[PDB]
Amino acid sequence: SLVGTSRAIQQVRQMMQQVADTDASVLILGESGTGKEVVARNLHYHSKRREGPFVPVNCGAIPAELLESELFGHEKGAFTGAITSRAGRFELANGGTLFLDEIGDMPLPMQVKLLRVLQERTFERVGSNKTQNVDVRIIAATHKNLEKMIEDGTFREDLYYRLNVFPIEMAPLRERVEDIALLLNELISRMEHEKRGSIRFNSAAIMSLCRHDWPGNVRELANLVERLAIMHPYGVIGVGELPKKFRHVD
Amino acid sequence: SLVGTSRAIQQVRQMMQQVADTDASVLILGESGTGKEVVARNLHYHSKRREGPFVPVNCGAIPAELLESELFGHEKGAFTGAITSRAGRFELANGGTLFLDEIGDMPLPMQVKLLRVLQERTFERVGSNKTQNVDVRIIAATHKNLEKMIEDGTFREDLYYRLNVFPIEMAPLRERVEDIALLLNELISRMEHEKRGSIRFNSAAIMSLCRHDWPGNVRELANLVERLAIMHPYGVIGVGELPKKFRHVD
Amino acid sequence: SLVGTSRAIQQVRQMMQQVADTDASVLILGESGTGKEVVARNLHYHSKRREGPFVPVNCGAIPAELLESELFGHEKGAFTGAITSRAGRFELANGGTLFLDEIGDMPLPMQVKLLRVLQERTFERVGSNKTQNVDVRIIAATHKNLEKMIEDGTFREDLYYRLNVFPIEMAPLRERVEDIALLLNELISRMEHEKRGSIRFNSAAIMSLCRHDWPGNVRELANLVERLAIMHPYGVIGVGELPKKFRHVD
Amino acid sequence: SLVGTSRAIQQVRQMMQQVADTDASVLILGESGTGKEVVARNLHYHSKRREGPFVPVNCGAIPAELLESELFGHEKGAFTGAITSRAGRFELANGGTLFLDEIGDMPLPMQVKLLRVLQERTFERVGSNKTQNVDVRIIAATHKNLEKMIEDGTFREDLYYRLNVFPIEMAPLRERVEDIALLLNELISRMEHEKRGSIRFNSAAIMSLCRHDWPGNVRELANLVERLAIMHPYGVIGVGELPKKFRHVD
Amino acid sequence: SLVGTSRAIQQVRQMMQQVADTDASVLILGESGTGKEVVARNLHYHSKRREGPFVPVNCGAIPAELLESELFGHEKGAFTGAITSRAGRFELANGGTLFLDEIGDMPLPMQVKLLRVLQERTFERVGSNKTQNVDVRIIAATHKNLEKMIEDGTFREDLYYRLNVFPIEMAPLRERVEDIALLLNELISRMEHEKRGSIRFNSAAIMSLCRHDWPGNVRELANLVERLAIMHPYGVIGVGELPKKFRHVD
Amino acid sequence: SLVGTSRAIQQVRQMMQQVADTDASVLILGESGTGKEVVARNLHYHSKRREGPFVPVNCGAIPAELLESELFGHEKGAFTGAITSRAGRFELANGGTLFLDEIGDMPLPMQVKLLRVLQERTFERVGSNKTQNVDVRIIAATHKNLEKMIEDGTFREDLYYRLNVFPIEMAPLRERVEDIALLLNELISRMEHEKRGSIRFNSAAIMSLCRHDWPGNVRELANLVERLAIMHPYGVIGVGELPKKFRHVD
Repeated sequence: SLVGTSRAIQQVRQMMQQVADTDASVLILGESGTGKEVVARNLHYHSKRREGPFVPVNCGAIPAELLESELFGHEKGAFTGAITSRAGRFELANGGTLFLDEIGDMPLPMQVKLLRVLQERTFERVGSNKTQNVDVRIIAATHKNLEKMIEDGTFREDLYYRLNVFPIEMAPLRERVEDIALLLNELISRMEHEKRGSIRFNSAAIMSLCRHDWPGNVRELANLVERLAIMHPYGVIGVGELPKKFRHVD
Repeated sequence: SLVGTSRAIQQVRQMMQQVADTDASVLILGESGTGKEVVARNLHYHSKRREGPFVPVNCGAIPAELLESELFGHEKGAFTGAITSRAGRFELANGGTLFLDEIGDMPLPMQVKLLRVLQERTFERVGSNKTQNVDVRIIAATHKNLEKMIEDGTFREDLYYRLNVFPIEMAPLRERVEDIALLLNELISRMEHEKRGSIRFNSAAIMSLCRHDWPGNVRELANLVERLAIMHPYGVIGVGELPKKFRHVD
Repeated sequence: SLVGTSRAIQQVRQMMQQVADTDASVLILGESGTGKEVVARNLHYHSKRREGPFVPVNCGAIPAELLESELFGHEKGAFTGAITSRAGRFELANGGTLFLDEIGDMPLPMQVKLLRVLQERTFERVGSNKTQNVDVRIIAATHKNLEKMIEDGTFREDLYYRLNVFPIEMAPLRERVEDIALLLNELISRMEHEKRGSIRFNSAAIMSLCRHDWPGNVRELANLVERLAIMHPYGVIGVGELPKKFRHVD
Repeated sequence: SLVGTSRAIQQVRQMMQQVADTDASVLILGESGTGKEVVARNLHYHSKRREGPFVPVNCGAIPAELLESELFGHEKGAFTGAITSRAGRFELANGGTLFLDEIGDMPLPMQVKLLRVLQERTFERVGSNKTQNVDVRIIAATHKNLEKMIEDGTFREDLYYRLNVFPIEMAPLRERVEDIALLLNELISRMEHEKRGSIRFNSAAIMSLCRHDWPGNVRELANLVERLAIMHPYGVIGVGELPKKFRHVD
Repeated sequence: SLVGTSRAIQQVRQMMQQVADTDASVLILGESGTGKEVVARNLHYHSKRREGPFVPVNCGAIPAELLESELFGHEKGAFTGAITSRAGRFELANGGTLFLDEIGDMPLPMQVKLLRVLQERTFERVGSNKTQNVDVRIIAATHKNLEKMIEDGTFREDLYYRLNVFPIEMAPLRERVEDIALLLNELISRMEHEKRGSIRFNSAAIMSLCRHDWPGNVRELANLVERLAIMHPYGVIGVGELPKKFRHVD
Repeated sequence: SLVGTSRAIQQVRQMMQQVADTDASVLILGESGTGKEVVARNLHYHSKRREGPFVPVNCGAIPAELLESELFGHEKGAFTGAITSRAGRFELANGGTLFLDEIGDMPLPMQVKLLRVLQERTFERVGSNKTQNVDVRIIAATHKNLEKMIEDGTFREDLYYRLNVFPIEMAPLRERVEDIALLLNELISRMEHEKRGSIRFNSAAIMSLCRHDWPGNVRELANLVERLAIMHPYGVIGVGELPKKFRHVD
């Protein structure tokens, strides 16, 4: 499901194939919108976990004071609000894949607790004495510079080497503009299959888009396709049908 | 119902027409009082959802600890206070429009949960295992700088590109003062139709109002009309009948 | 479990033997990845505490505002969130070993409270009047320069001399490259025993690795073994099978 | 409990005797490890406060933002975190001795508040209107140059003359090396009484130690005894059994 | 309560009498220990404010970032930490005397805010719109050269002339050594009345003290009396009973 | 309210009349104490802004790091400490007068930002995208040599010509001693009206004062009147009742 001819994307496909059917921890690195969660889900369905659960954890969205409960579960009465006993993300991911979205935003207290769980392959729910087994395949993703964070003392070096066994780097769209035509075909095909609209781009428009910086990378490209299908339904998109900020000629 | 001759408002009318009868997510951007909820309701009644429910969500008014329940519903016993099982805003908006008022005030934990619902088109009530379908057309509104918030890590970039498919910007009143006479006619007509009073403005007063900054935009203008209909019932409003802070001459 | 022929590692083994079965406080000094926690656990299982608990404290991971509770325990209602009364790390380590990971990151307020506990061999839970006994063997570890911190006023000199009774220095991998072949054999044996893969290195690759700086020391070496077992499963690793940054020839 | 024949230590003993059973404020001056807290505790148990509490305050360890609460106590709700009403160090020291460890590290705002309490013999808890009585005997200690700090504006001159009624200076170990044999006997006796080990030093080793600079003074000397009892259990310590940095011959 | 026969102290007494029962701003100038706060309190109890509050402000002790709150009060939520609404020193001094200790250490931002309050006789709490009345009599004190500070731009000239309506200069002890015998009698009487000890000085000791420079002025003299009452309880103090640095003969 | 017969003060009165009811920027130049803020306030109450706010800015008192916030306002979270969104001096001065006290002490970074606001008549709060309108009449004051500062690169020449549209120079008191009797009458009348005292000067004292240099100009003269009303209440002030430094005869 990863479209393109660039050396970068070919490399990524080759690396995914190498690691997918192992249980090795994968760290996917790349700017927002470069397809890291797509890569994680693809890996999962081509792994030994492919018949098991795929469980995301958005490390920087969950309140720091609640993340321990979210990851590890809690027993009734463990804290204010805990009036039921509930399984956490690790328990839910057992026999499957645990996907750690933006691992660089995980608080230090949880970084160390995660590492112990990776080492011991056991955990306790918050408020519980019961040591439970876990068997999860780890996939993590980040757009941050974890090496700098280690230097800054905001990320744990021992966790880093445990997670970063098989790194996969996703190049930004601006470094692989040769794939834009193929990406657009796929985006347009999806839209048409789902009966949400139809457009196509002429070569001048494609040339213009290949000169855009794409701060939001492929997600930004997808957003443009959606928008154009409203502005010019069933239209052929030339340079003049592009929003001004996407027009790059000379 | 959007009055005026300005290029800005003509553009807005043209854009509403382009997107209304699609199910594309609309993001309405503008200062408080610029008519964003008016635009949302107008879109709804000219959409494929026009015979369905229009359900507002005030993202920054709802307590963060209760917003999950409010959006997604809850089962009996899900949390302290949950002694009944209730449908949330998403369930209530099914087959209609979900209007997200000030989306920039939605907490990060809910930003990500919202995004998953947009992606999977399914949700669970709080405390429930039952995966339910949802079919809602999304309209969101903000007076905040979401791009800056992305930079600050207070708003999710993946949610942003999912919501911001068709942006509609509402210019502040101070940037479209040519519409003030027409706006005033409409405001006065509404007041008179509802038997709440009657006034009219002379040209000197209108000139004075066109030099006002209107921090509260059209809502502030409406407030002035109401106030004047009390201070000068059935009166003709000149410069001298305006409150001091609205008097701008020379 | 400490592999190698270097004078350094022989010295370390000799020193561990001298101190393990005493209850003397041990300070282990060394860069990240030099095996300090391995040394601590080894000491524990060869100590008078070997049938007791081994309790880690990650001094720089725990929020400073929560560390007092974490170390000393708390009574119900001691602070916001304390709705149960819980034993801390000191209480949990009674009759065993308390391992202070990165003691240089412990906040000054807790440095002094720790010292009093070392002196008086008693503590109170947060919010409690009850003076409790503690009997723990202390092992601490740091990658920081505690002597400089004393000069800077960021570490307590009285605590330093109390902890630093028996220092054990771990040399960085780059200062003991003669041990790399033996380390690799052990790493590979562990991987194979655990059915996680299999590789072996030829002499040219080993020579190349002996010229690497190893910023992450032995943990970085372990990470490379894991990675290579994916890239070249059941392969013989030569210079060309090493990632570029590990290739050092001429 | 202050061992030695030096003129310095005899003087100190004579001065302690002069002031102990008065309630006069004592300032103990000396490098770290010179026994200032030992002197303070000795004074206390030979004072009119000897049946009362001895309450330490580590002025430079406590967060500046919390020191007011720590010294003076607080009422419920006084600040963020104050969900109980608690007595401070002054209240706890009533009828006894308040020991101010490193008074030179007390923040200026608290220096002045302390002085008012010394003058008025009354205080209020943080957030309270209730004026409470206090009767404490003050003993303070510093390794800093308070006279220079007065010049620098970092210590209050009015507080200085209030605290410095009876100064006691502790000479560094390097200025009283004639006491080292006696100090070592006492240190070794304590270790043996507590069943923690046994050593003794020959005259050559003692001569070598008398040429050491002792940056950590008596605490550093105590640390060496502990360390040697591990390295050479029940051994006789000669020059060769000393760590290299303590070997001083010629 | 101002003892002595010197022309200087007679002048000071005469000037205090002139200004005390007026509400004129008084600036007391003098080295540390010359009795400036004694003079301020004396003025207050012989003023029109004598039944009102005497409220000190230590301008150079209070953190600059907190001084606005300290002087003017704050409303709940005004800043980080403000979870209660509290009256400041000005509000507390209403109907009484506000004593500004070391006014030369007041930050420039607060110098100007103070001046406006002196001019307008009104203030607002931090974070508040409510303009409150204040009626305080101002007494200020400094050991600094305010005229030089004006030249340096570190003190406001407009504030200076507002505060410096009635200056009172306190001579250093070394310029009024004829008062030392009388000062000592008063100091000794206070000590004896408070049952804290008893001494008296012979004429040779008094002659010696009259040749001392007294860097700490009268406070330093008081400190010596306290110290001597410990060293020579109920003793007659001659030249030989004085500490060496106070012995001045020939 | 500007008293005197001198050609200088007559000129100043004539110039104030010329410019007051215009919105032209006024720069008032003069030594400290020459009545520049008096002139600014007088101008304001005789201007088109006379029913609007008069808002002072003390350019050299406000911390340079806070001046941007002070002038322009800030949004919540703009910087450390910004937990509320607040309007700045420009916003507060809208429809009125902004008085820039000692404009020569404004930092260069703010000089340029001020100039842009003068040019564009718009500003943004710190941390905000919202462009706001401002309509303020500018009055500035300085005792510095702005022409020299331009040469030194410490003041902006483009800002200088924008501010210096209508300069008004205030002569020092020593250059208009013919006005001293009239100034004294006014000062004494104010004091008596406010029931703060009463004095009058004989001709010999007035002659003496006319030979004084008055480094603090009229403010220093006012200070003397206040002081004399304490020293000689309801007295007639002759040469002998003047403080020595004001006595100038022969």
